[PDB]
Amino acid sequence: EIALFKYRKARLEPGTAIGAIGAQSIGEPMNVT
Amino acid sequence: PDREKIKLLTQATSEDGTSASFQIVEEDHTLGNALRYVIMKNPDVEFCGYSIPHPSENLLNIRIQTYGETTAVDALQKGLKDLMDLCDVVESKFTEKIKSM
Amino acid sequence: VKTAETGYMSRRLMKSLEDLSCQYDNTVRTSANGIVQFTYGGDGLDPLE
Amino acid sequence: MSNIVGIEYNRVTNTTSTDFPGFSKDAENEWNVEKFKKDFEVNISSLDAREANFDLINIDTSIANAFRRIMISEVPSVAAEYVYFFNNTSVIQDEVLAHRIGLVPLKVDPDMLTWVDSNLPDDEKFTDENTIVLSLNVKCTRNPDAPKGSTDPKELYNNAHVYARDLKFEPQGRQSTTFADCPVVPADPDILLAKLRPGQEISLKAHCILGIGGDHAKFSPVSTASYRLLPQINILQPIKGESARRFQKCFPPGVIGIDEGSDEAYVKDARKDTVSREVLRYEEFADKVKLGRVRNHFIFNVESAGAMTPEEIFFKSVRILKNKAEYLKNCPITQ
Amino acid sequence: AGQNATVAVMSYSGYDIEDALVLNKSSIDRGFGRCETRRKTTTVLKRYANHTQDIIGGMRVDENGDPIWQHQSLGPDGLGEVGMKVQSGQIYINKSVPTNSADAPNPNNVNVQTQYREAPVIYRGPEPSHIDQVMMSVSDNDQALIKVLLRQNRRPELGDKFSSRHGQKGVCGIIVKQEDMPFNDQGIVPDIIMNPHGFPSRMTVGKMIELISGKAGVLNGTLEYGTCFGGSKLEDMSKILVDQGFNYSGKDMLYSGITGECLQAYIFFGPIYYQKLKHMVLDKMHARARGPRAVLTRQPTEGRSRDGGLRLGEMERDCVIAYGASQLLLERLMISSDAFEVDVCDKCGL
Amino acid sequence: ATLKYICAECSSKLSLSRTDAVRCKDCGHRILLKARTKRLVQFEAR
Amino acid sequence: RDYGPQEAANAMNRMAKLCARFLGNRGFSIGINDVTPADDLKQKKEEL
Amino acid sequence: NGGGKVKPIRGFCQRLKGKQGRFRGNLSGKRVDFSGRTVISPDPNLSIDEVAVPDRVAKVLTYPEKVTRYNRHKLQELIVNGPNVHPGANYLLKRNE
Amino acid sequence: HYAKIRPWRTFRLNECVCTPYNADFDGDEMNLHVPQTEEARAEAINLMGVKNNLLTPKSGEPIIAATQDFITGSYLISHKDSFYDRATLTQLLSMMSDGIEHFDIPPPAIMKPYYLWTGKQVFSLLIKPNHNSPVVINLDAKNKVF
Amino acid sequence: MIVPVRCFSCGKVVGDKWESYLNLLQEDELDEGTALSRLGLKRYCCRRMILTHVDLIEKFLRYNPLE
Ligand SMILES: [Zn+2]
Ligand SMILES: [Zn+2]
Ligand SMILES: [Zn+2]
Repeated sequence: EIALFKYRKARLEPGTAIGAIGAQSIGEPMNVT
Repeated sequence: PDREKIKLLTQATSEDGTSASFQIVEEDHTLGNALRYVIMKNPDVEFCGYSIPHPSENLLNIRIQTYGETTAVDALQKGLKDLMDLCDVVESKFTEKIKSM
Repeated sequence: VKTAETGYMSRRLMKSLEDLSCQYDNTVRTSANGIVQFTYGGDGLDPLE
Repeated sequence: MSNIVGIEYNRVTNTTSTDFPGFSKDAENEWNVEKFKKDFEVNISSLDAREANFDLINIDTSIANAFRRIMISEVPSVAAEYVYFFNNTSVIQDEVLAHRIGLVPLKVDPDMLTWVDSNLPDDEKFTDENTIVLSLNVKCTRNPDAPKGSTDPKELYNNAHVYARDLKFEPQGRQSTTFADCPVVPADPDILLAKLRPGQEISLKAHCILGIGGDHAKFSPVSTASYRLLPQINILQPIKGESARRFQKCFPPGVIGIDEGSDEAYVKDARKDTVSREVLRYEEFADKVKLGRVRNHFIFNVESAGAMTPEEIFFKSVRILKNKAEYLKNCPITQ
Repeated sequence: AGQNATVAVMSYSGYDIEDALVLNKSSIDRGFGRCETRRKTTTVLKRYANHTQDIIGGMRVDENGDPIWQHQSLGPDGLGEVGMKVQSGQIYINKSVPTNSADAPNPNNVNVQTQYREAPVIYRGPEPSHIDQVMMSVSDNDQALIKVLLRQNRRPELGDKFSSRHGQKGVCGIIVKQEDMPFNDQGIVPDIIMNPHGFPSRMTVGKMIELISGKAGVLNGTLEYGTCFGGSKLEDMSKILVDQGFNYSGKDMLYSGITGECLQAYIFFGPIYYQKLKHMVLDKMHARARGPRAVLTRQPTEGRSRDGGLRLGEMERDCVIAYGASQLLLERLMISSDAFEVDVCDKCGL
Repeated sequence: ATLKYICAECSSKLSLSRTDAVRCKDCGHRILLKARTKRLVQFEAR
Repeated sequence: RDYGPQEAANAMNRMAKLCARFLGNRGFSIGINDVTPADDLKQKKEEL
Repeated sequence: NGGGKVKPIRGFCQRLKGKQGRFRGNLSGKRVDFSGRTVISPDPNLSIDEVAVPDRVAKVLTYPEKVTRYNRHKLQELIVNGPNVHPGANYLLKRNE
Repeated sequence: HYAKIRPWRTFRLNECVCTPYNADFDGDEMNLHVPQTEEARAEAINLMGVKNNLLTPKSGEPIIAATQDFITGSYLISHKDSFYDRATLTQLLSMMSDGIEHFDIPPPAIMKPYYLWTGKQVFSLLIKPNHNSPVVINLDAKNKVF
Repeated sequence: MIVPVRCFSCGKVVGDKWESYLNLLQEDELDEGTALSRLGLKRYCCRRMILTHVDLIEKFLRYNPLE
């Protein structure tokens, strides 16, 4: 009940904007670069 | 007979003595710390706490959640007048000595 | 100066991606409704929760 | 633990009261009195007119701590607050000058007045036996006597230093006739309010009014009040001889004392030490020594502004708390 | 520049937290850290080609014996005077200029060269100031020039930058009353009361020595030298302190500001020199409801001073998109931003 | 005095007419300041 | 991740509103000897 | 003319182009009304999910309200205080707009 | 935020939410907004609001938590070497939630050598203060300095 | 500008002492703390302000509007 519950309530539900959260998400804050 | 001094908080308390939360307006840790020590040495008394919500305003919560047997307010009354007896005993001894120097 | 470039990088990095959302097909699409990815991360599951 | 706080180099131990029958399988010391009444005692160190010191015993932290609190804050006192000026030319900004006045003590017996209403306006506010007001005006006068240069700017300029003694008073109807034996006096009559030089003058009258110390220190009758919590040094083994004579130089002068080399180091008295604890810094005195201070015992002293006698301060302070609890019980609680 | 202020390093009054200092009433009441704040506003008085000066006229006094409150900010001179509380909305100079002053004069005049549009400047601000000094004087071109200075003292209210002069840059936290925060033996109560956590990560022990040196110097009755690779060293202070009875570690017990019991760990406290800064909050706090709009873009004006409005930058804006709030944009970037209705034509949209 | 105001340097009581000039008399020095009002004024120290 | 936010963050607020007094009441502070190395280690490092 | 080479003859493609130039910061970046600015200070006994907003800005910081039904017995009073004291309002807008 | 009005003048938040803003206090000047239209309100509070966003997405982690004092403070009450008696624990549990709550006291951590409770308990009640407290938790992990 | 009549901690009256102090330093030059110690200053926070507070009013009265 817990496992499959959380797993089901863990999903992208439509309308949440991923691209934005990714935008916000990446930037902050022998020789190779 | 000023209706604003303390108020029974129905929010916190349940029934029948036990838990009672009394917010004292216009008072401070003087009476709170002074009083808790008294209260707790009443046998039925179990949890007598107090705190200010925040110094940012003057309100003082005092707290007694106790057993059955006697009732919440009955404690605060009893040990409170006991804290009166403190005051008398204090001036009793003190002013005795000082007039006797 | 690194914080300077980094801020800029957040601006632009947004821009190209600035609009991307998830539709009721579990299919992330853009706006004009070309499809970028079918099942998000092959998962469809919010990294948050 | 036995009313003695654990004292260690890196920490302190054994704090909260712990006398109540909550925490003990043997439940004892449940309130009452008599055990306390007959048990509780007190001592007096000495008194001044303007300062007091004494000893307290056999009570908890709280009620004493309250006494300190209600003392430094709640005990009412009378001081200048509202300020009137008839011009001024002097160098101090009239703001600061004002803030200087009321912040000075004034020796006058409170309870010779009442409290003032916040509500009623204007003349209703400051009234007779509920109120005091004082005034001072001085124009500096260049002294035609100038024996030398760079002398005191009095030998230069008469009354160029305003003192508290300079502060005079206007009595009023029924206000005059009542204080004839007790005229207003300003604490230390010598205090520098301002400096100035001729061609300069200050004229003012500001109301001295009852107030409560917690709101402003200028309402504190008490310069400071504290209970120095009495230390008890406990000693172990004869540990006598040379390094025992050193052992007192470890501490402040009075401390213990050296009776004889064979008679080692005996405590003269406690309370003469700051508990500065450096028997714990050298550490070779360690196992043969321990430290402690006693919960049940209170060194206590009060620096009062000199307004009233400090014995009156502490004595009143309790009665204010009596008034508080008595006042409270009589009021029923709303539901 | 500063106060020499006693402090006790401690996390007391959890209002403290990060870098945020916290203070003592009945000290601020006693005159701790107080600041006279002076400003000046000049008003140039120049003659205009119509040959009519800009005039100081004032003192209305309707109502039988008093000038109206708004206009009651003076005396018969018609200009500000010394020693007056002035509440915003009042006149600290009354400047009457001719509304015809800029007109083209002709080789004629008869009676009235008045026609004054008077623009007295009004003290604006949250809190009363004082005019204690003013100057009527002339510039080089022989014209009337008036300069006034306004001042207000600021009790150090909550939210003031206080430098610890050692690098600790912090806001004054929630002002304690008196009893709260400790007292100890002689009853000496610290003034500033400061978080320890600054010292570990900011990793500055210099101050931590400075406090020692401070409690020292007073006790020997000296100022205390310190300088780069120099000044009084530390070890000497130990004996310097212990003889007079304070722990050489520079620490002492204190007692609960509230509870009144012993504090469960020795506290390092004593004298430190602090100082008060610009960026007083009362200057800085800035808010509007509906403020002016700028003619060109028809929307809130720029920054503080003139009047308000605040900046949603793009980088600031898009943060809302990650929450995907439709309406919050509209109310925010539209309904409360520039409220407008365009009228257009389906055919040939314009 | 209860007359208007004072020099900058010469520092002496002086009045003035309306629309005359700012130069003092005792001194040729131009700038001058305004005396504090004889009117009452009030604070509250706290 | 269990009981949802309203009671979750409530656990926080009771956390802080505890600490902000308790930390203060007990007291915590630094002291020189904690920073000061005491004899000993200075000899070790001094060789190191 | 002048002709000491006054630099910014430019008025236009600029005013539309960068930074304070409209189409970014003055349009997508609009500087928006109904706001406020101050320094900070900690308040632990304040719950999380709040901010202590000082009364003095609340006096000038206003919120639009369409009275209804339940509202009067609050709102009918909230006027009687007026803009001066905090638990009050200032602007009113009738149904007749 | 739900806004509560208090005296003086400044913005005051709960320090545990500093880490999102990384606000050092000091000179930091926040930007305070109120919305106007209704739907934007319920939008911001009941979506963009704190409690909902209590986790930060990128890490899938609860960005907001105690720092500094509240951590080290906990570390003292949590500490094994600590104890508390009937009084000390009482006034604490009070000061933990200023009032407002019924409670229950688990059996004392010790016995016939007096009675006490340890921090681990008195903190345990911080999670589950009452009977009716729906916060039954098991937990385990390494902290640092292990 | 002139010694605050009370300190920032004790708030024991300082005012009398400054003059008596300063004189006691000039007349009969003597050790600072000891002076205060036999002037009756004990508490160091009380003490700092006599050991400190450079007087600015005397250096001001050089400048005055009136002369
Ligand atoms: Zn058309
Ligand atoms: Zn002249
Ligand atoms: Zn002092």
